[PDB]
Amino acid sequence: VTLKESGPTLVKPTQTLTLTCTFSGFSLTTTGEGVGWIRQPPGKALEFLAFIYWNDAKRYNPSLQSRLTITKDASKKQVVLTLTNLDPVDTATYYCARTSGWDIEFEYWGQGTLVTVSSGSASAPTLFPLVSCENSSPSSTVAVGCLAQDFLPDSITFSWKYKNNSDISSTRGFPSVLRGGKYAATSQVLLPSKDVMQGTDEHVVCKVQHPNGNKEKDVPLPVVI
Amino acid sequence: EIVLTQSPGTLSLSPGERATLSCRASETVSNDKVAWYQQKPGQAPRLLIYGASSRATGIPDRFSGSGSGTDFTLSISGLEPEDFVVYYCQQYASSPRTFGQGTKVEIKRTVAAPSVFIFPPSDEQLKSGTASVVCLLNNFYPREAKVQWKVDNALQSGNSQESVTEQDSKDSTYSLSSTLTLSKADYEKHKVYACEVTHQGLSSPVTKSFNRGEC
Amino acid sequence: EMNPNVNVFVPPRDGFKSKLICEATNFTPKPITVSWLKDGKLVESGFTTDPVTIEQTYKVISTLTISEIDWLNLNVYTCRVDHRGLTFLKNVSSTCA
Amino acid sequence: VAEMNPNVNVFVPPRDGFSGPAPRKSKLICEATNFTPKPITVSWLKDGKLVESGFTTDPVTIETPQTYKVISTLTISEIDWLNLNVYTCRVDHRGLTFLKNVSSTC
Ligand SMILES: *[C@@H]1O[C@H](CO)[C@@H](O[C@@H]2O[C@H](CO)[C@@H](O)[C@H](O)[C@H]2NC(C)=O)[C@H](O)[C@H]1NC(C)=O
Repeated sequence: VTLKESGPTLVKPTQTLTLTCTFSGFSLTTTGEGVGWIRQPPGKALEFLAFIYWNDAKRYNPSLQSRLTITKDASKKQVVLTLTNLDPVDTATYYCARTSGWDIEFEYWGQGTLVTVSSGSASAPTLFPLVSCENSSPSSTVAVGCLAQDFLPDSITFSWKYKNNSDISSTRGFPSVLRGGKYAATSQVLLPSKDVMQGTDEHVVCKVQHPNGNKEKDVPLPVVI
Repeated sequence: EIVLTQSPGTLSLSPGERATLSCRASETVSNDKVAWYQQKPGQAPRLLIYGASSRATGIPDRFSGSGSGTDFTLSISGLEPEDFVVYYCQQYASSPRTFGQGTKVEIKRTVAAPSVFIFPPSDEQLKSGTASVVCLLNNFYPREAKVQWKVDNALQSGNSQESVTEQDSKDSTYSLSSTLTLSKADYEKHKVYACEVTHQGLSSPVTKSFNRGEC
Repeated sequence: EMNPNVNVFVPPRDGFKSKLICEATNFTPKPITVSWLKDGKLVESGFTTDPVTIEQTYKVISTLTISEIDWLNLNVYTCRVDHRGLTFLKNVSSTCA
Repeated sequence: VAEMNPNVNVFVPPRDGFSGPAPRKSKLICEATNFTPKPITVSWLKDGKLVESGFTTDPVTIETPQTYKVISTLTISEIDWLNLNVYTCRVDHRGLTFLKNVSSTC
């Protein structure tokens, strides 16, 4: 038993949102079996949208009543979900699950899909250099970062390389935050102080792999020594 | 409308010990139809126990449920590193059903002094009319920390979102980033920008600042 | 970025083997390389470099071992300082000889 | 564990060792090595007059009997050097005083 979701990755506010839950391996003929939708905004808990039983029996949430519609098609074996009056605060990932009886609720879960509701467009990310202004305190090591801004949807992977195309293990990845209708993220890397006062390499390159452009700006080291 | 509240929000446990999760309901649930779910960030939630007393297929026997009415407790014997995820309690006797806030369990560790670094906005970024000042906190414990922005002795408010990373897999520490956003015209009207960091393991607050034009 | 000053000390005219000290002061950044030359020939042994200390400015001192007979023969000793891609050479000799 | 008399050495600038805006200035180096115990007193004398300013003494550092070294630097003026002034380095070690006299005369 497995479930698969599908739908648009970007929808404008105050529009119509449609999602499809693809399942195969069972039929909604026996009693107790049902399909439900659960969403979870980032940093929040699960939210119950609606649940539909057999014999075309559907249940809706009073907090969201008269705003959602549940339709099923046994021919294609997939439930259709329609969402109207889209709001930026309602952005979340939607999941569907199968209930195998009256007591075993949501036994199998799919994978879900991120549906971003932003008035903006999917523009290429913008990188900005970061210069460390630390002074009078070299401390253990020095840090240099890379500010990826104006990206949508939030799907970015960070990799750090030296001037000679080496490999660096940073693993410092900060989650994105919705600020002014756009997602912003920050990434840094830790480098030893000895290497700064050594090789002639005075800068490193910041690389981001986003499906809107393959730009890669370089962040120059401030050098303190 | 059954309101479910879970407390405490965050608890620090150690591997091998016993962890007890509390689930509070706003009213009695018919037939004690309360179930527990396990969710890991990135992946999808998985069912563990249905009906608060019967486990499901592919679930270890170390998870046990107890209680009835409006009080439910989840006991887990033999805590494992992979079990440090968020857990939710949900009842299916409401129709429509409701979900709780959820509780997160973290690995208990010693207090480590954080590292504070501030990067002034680049000249290229200033050309776009937006200035971004960052305040980075790394290698601190516990997750609870206060980050306040003070510029020209004036405390700022209502302009900091605050982003915090998850627990490190190999270091068990936490990291967070604070971003300062202000207009380009307002940026030129201020000289010194500083973010104050307060930590439990620090005797006195440490403040870092920079001078405009020297960086 | 400030060019390092090169100064070479010589043994007293009225007598002292001896040592040659080349000092670079008021230079930035901290890393700096100091070597010695003898009549235009590279020196492979007999010289040591002390750890760089903080006087922000830094200070570096080096010691070269020389013999009295070589000094009296009007041998030329040159201190080579490399800093930010620039090379500075200072030549000294006995005043009374 | 042992007592050894310190060795006093004085370094003087060459004839072309003066630079900078007029009046030019230079430095004098007095170093005591292979002395024990670690405590030692270094003083600078100029024509019999004690020098109370313009000098910096480096901390004693370690160079089998234990050995130590001390480096002292005194700033001097070109005009004073041209007047055949004699500079004497005063070293005190376990109550013993050692004096070294240097001059520009050949
Ligand atoms: C690229 O240049 C860097 C210099 O910053 C090299 O790093 C040095 O080489 C060793 C061996 O790879 C590294 O482990 C050290 O970080 C550096 N050495 C010292 C003494 O600190 C790096 O190796 C170069 N890349 C490649 C592929 O050779």
